[PDB]
Amino acid sequence: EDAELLVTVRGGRLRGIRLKTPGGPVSAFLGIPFAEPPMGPRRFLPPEPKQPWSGVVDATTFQSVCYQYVDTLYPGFEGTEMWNPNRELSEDCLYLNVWTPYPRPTSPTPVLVWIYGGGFYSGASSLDVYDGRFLVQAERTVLVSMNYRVGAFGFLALPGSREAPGNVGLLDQRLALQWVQENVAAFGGDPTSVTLFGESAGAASVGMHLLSPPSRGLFHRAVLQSGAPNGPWATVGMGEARRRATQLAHLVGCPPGGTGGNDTELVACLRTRPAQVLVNHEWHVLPQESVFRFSFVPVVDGDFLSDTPEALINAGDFHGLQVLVGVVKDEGSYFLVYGAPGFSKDNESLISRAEFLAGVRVGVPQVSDLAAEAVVLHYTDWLHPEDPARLREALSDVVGDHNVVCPVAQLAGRLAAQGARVYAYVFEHRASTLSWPLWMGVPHGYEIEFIFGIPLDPSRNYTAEEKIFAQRLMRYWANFARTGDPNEPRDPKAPQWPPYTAGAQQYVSLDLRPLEVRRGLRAQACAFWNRFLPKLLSAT
Amino acid sequence: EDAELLVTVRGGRLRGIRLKTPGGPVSAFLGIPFAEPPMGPRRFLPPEPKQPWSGVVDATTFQSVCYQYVDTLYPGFEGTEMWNPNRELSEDCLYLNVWTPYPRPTSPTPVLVWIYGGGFYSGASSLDVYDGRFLVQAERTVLVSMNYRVGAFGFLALPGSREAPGNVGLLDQRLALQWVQENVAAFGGDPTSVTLFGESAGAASVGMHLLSPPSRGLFHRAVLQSGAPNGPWATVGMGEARRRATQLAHLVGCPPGGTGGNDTELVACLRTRPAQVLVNHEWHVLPQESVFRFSFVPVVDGDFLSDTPEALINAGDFHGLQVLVGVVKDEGSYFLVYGAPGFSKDNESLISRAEFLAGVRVGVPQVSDLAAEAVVLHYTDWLHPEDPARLREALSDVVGDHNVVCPVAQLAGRLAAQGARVYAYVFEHRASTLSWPLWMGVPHGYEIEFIFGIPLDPSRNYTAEEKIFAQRLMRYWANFARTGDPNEPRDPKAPQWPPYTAGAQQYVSLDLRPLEVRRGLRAQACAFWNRFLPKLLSAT
Repeated sequence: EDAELLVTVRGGRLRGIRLKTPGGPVSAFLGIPFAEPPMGPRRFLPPEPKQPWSGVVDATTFQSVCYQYVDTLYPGFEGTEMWNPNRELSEDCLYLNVWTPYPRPTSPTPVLVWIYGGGFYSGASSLDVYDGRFLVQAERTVLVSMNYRVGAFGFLALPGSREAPGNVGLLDQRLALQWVQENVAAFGGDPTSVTLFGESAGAASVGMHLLSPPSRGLFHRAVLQSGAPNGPWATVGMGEARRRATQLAHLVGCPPGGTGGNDTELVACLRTRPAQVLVNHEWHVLPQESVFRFSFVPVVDGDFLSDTPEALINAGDFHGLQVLVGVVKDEGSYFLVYGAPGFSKDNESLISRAEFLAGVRVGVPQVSDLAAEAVVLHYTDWLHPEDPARLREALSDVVGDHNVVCPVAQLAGRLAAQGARVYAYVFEHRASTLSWPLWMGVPHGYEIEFIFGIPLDPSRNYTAEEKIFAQRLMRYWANFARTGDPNEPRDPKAPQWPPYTAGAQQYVSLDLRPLEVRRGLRAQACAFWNRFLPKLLSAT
Repeated sequence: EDAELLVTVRGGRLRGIRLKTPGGPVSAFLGIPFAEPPMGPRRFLPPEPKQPWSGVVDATTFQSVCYQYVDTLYPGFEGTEMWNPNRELSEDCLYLNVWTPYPRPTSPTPVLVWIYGGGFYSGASSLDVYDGRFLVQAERTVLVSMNYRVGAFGFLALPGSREAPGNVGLLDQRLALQWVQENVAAFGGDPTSVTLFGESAGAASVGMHLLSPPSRGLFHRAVLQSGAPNGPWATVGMGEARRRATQLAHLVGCPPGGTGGNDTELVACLRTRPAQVLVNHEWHVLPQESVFRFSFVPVVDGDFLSDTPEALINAGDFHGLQVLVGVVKDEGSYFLVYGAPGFSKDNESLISRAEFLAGVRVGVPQVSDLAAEAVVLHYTDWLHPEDPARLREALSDVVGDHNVVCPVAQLAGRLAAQGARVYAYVFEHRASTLSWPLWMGVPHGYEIEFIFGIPLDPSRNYTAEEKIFAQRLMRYWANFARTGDPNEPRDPKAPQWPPYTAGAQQYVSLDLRPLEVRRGLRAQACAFWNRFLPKLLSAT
């Protein structure tokens, strides 16, 4: 009997499971409840801590996935199914997971805390590409990942009201961070050295935790992969969130024909509906045809976010903070097959000029016709204004710069110029096993498999060079978690990773080749989005 | 006495002069009167043809320069004084010059007609850099150049009135073209093969002759060097021309307070003032501080130009017309010394960003603050937004693209797409004897000395390679005058000069190296000026 799989936390006792890697075993505790199940009258409410339990809670498998929309555009396609839920759906989903090395560390070890992405409408900590066994084995750190409510269950907001305040999905993450402070020591983890890291909407979530005072004291470092809280998709206005919540209520029959519709009666009717019924009308709430836009996202209300993200990033002091940020080479290509005209994952997507001009209105929704003309001016090769391949890459740049690269570059510069030590990267390796078409390049989200060391899985067809590459990245991420610096402390031989400053703006390319230093995170294109376009929309 | 220096034209007999070149003599007839002297009651009026004369008019020296402002900002400086008048000033200045080879051609020979530039406020056919002896000797063509009224005497306009209709300086050029049609055969020239060519305001003039029906039948080909009729400086509206004419009248005491009033009393008062008094107030009528803006330019009256140059270029059939067009490498650097803050010809002009932002308002006058922001966005390197050297070259590009390169590229593409055969160039050689500072590169107007073969002058200190380079350019310009094609009619050894098309946008670089084909006349920058900025100004 291995006594390392039994651990006591503040709520009770747990039984973990041993997971095998080619380099040795790892102890895992999957499905630890950290909150009371937010069901019935608890729907749309902030989480409450899980009351203590008797006996031994089994923590050998992942728990249920939070209720969410399931992508069915390409049945059986690995590129989409890998993000779909792999456990049954349930509102009883507030469970976290802890990986710890074997043998358990005797000295306190820095903690990595993963927040999955998924546009705040989908995602789960149980996905195969978030398997923390290879990161924990190779770098002997403690990895924690949690589930948080997505969609309407996590971000439906009737602002100012008490029954649907909004941002409860972000509060689920905060409660999981408080849980790590109180219990990660029992697994050998250092609660004075926890490093948040997430991708897409998870990276946005990590950003909102920097900008929220009650969350800032629960972590010490931050990693933002292909996402930022200031993105045009990561937050929504007060009145718009109320319109979307009311529109979802109408689509499911709330309020009933004849009764009033104040905030109390609306949520009460919403709580009587089956969870799947709410999911089935989530996308019928967005105001127009678009890509990279999601129905229920964090709302700027004055509570969790005292002001807009952009305002708090500008007026914030970030001394004593180290941040690692980055993007993939082709941030926008993944989203074009989800609404842009002429695009298909099963052909070359050689769009026409008319389709490019229409796609700009889909990729940049809710802007004046003059604002669209400015986007077309900046993203057109006027020597080849009709070349389909160049137009395909241009619209991908339009969506990627507008939604990811430029919001991230703005955040990285403001952080470095106001106290924080920032490191920036651009992930440029396309996995040899990638199932998306070749023209998509390195799409949004396909650096995660290499961060988590998935190529080490012997049941996969990764190349030997990708195995070495995955170990390089895991050392980078673990070094930043330990020391706040991705560079090797005992090594001037390896190529060095310079910090990112507001002036020099240095970043490194992450690929099979050694580290290469570059300057400018798409500086020319991001000046249009971050500096000029707001001045244009003000004069409308 | 040489029988070749005696020539009879329709108005009377002339006596020419023999000019020496290192390769042989040339017959020149300098100072032929082609119009009645526009003095007294004829000031501001269209020219009348020169009445026939008895006896032999002496045509052995250049005649008087038309009244114009004299640049004095750098006394003794060769760079500025080479454009200043080199004959005495007089309103009696409507004279032309004819160069012809020795011996006089027995078969009709193609004719080149030069129109000097100078912002429609200065210039003269007698300048040393317009000496046609080397071009006529090397290529055995006939060269004609005329004087036309500049400043208020050529372009003061009270539109609609009979006393000052405007554009009389352009009519001066047209009358000289009618003279060439009627008399160039007496010098051995072919009136069916007349090729206009001019620089700056001369190139703009050549463009306005393409767009004026009464002038189109007087020539067959056109060359536009660093200028176009659609430039922001080449024309003014009727209301603005009336305001400038009235302010000039006020500055010289017209009308005498208090008499008024209408156009007849105003022009009559203007005719009584000495010509120098009018010249001394020419610059004090410009609406704001600026560079590359001139007080009295061609007006869009409705007579000479039935519509704006831009409208006529778009709605024009140019089939059966060959056009040579081009610019110099640094079109804007010359003008920054004349008003842009922080600039001086006697230092490095390493301006600050504050000076760059202010200089944008001088280089792009009369635009909204939002328009200036768009200019700053396009012309700032956001990796080095404050580097003085990059800012200096950026503002030069702002002035050059806005005033020359983009107006020329707009005209060239619409000409080729509407029937005209077009050839484009970019002059990239800086003369070894250039007196302007190094940071100016190849400034506005410093390809002229190579077109006219000035390096062949033994009294100058040009290099041996510049002499060969000058002969190459003279063959290019003459081949286009003879055949409409700058390429050698048979020689395949020399690299080919492809026509400029609206799609391929091919041009060649003219320098000491052989011809190099390139694509796009600053395509990205000119899409901002020609496509986006007009749409920005409609929505103020």
